[PDB]
Amino acid sequence: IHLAEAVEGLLLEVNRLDELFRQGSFLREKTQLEARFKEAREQQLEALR
Amino acid sequence: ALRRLRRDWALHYLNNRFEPLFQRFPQARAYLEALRARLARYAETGEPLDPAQWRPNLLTSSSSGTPPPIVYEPYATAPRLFGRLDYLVDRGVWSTN
Amino acid sequence: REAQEAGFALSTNGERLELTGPGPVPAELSARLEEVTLGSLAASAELEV
Repeated sequence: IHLAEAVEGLLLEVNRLDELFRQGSFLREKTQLEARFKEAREQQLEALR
Repeated sequence: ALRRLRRDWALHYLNNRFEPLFQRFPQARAYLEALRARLARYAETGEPLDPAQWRPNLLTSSSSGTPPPIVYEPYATAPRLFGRLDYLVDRGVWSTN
Repeated sequence: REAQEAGFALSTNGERLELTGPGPVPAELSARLEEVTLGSLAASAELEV
């Protein structure tokens, strides 16, 4: 029964994960990753230009 | 790489949630690890997690051992003896959990 | 308020938010924009529930 309650908490942890993905630090990491990729792409096509 | 980052962040967050449950249920280590992997894969790929497919099937309630589990089955049919693996038909497709 | 500090205008196109500025948006400002967008979606869901 304790295992069932713990698993219920773990299944509700999906909302916790979603909120974490809407949190500040994760989104900063995400935007820095996307900024690195976008900078690489921009350097690439400006070298082509 | 976004999928990898989401996977890593989810795993790091779920480690602190699963360590107490890893300690409290050392026997359920494999099942809890599988559930953590499923949660991380949901976090990465966005694949929805069916709670009914990952709930632990508590077959019968715990017995105190006094009196012991005394099961008189007057009709020894295959389903009533060994249980039965129920099935659900969704749009003509058979599936169960 | 924190976006015009860096010289950007917060354009609200329906549910979506964008930063219109003379140059590329900063990484942290884009992170904040994504954070408020995800928070607005989560707040709509929370209002429904």
